Amino acid sequence: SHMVHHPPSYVAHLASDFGVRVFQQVAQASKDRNVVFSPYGVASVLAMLQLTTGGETQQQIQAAMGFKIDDKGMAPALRHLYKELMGPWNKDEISTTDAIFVQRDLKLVQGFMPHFFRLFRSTVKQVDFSEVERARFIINDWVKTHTKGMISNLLGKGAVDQLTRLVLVNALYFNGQWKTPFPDSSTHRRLFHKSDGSTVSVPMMAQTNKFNYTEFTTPDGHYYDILELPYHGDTLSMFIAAPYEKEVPLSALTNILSAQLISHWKGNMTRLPRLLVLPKFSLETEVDLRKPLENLGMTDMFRQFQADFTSLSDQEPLHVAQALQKVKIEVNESGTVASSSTAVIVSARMAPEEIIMDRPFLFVVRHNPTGTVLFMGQVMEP
Ligand SMILES: CC(C)(C)OC(=O)N1CC(Nc2nc3ncccc3c(=O)[nH]2)C1
Repeated sequence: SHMVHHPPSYVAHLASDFGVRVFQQVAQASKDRNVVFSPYGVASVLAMLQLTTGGETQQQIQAAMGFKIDDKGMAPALRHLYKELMGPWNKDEISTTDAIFVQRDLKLVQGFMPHFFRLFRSTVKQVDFSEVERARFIINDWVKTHTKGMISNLLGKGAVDQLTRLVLVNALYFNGQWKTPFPDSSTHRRLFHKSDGSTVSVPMMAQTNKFNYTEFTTPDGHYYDILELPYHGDTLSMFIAAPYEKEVPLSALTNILSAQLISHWKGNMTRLPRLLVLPKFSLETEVDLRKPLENLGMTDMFRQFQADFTSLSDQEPLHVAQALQKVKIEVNESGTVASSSTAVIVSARMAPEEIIMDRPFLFVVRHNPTGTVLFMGQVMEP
């Protein structure tokens, strides 16, 4: 069973593994980067890109993701995966939506509409991008809606222009209540010692409970606590990995990180009494994916005369200028609220990346019945 898999029956893991690998690229770019990410959000947009691209452009994408979205049986597996995530038995709220915004006078290949509907239950949204500010507002309002108001201005000044012809977006929203809330009385400020010899007062939470816990050591010998913090629906939890030593950089963990690794942790954990100290944080970040996707073999889609979008339209040539992801998380005593908006844009440009860096720990938000990794991030260590 570990060596042989039926791909549609394994799509959750495959999509999660691909999305994790994209996070590694983002993490490997900057040391100790405080960033929040959605593996599931990037997998959903790139899966859409498998329907829109053709030729080598599509080949390259299917290769990196390590599965084909149009394989026999994928459709019913995707319907089942959506239901499992969305259903009310989860208690904690999850919401995922996908959209393709396309220049209105653009003739699309006949076979595209049924595919997009079979796999994404979605319908291409025609917009006239030559009306730049209106179009920016149309896509922005849609993102603001499907993230429940959390991401209001994904697309700022210059993110789209008259030459924009295609935008693909996924909006992902998560709202969970801890199974056991952290008690208000044990919230306190704690000091964090920066590298420049200075200090900052950070609000800290704490709770003692029986937590699924495991120890973990890497090939080079470095130790980490892995604790699982559950949401009240019993289907979702936050896995937390924290290093034992201040001399071990988090890259020793993130460089070997995988979806199977997290599955192995969850599989090999035991319930133990532990005190948990976790920060009360809000993190908002936006990462470029162009380079990270280029590093994983997907270069054709960004290149003016090599790019092949013929499964969507052979009417006119198209290539990707921007691939990005804007993400927001808020963790308090009663729970977590997180959202992400993943976008691939033709034309215009992406403002330079703003990067914050500070010795971090790792968190993973994971839907357990399916193995779907929804959010993961590197945040400031207590
Ligand atoms: C596994 C992978 C990340 C490739 O895709 C999925 O998990 N699927 C969920 C499907 N997306 C989807 N499914 C939907 N189902 C009903 C209503 C709306 C939607 C929608 O907007 N998107 C694709």
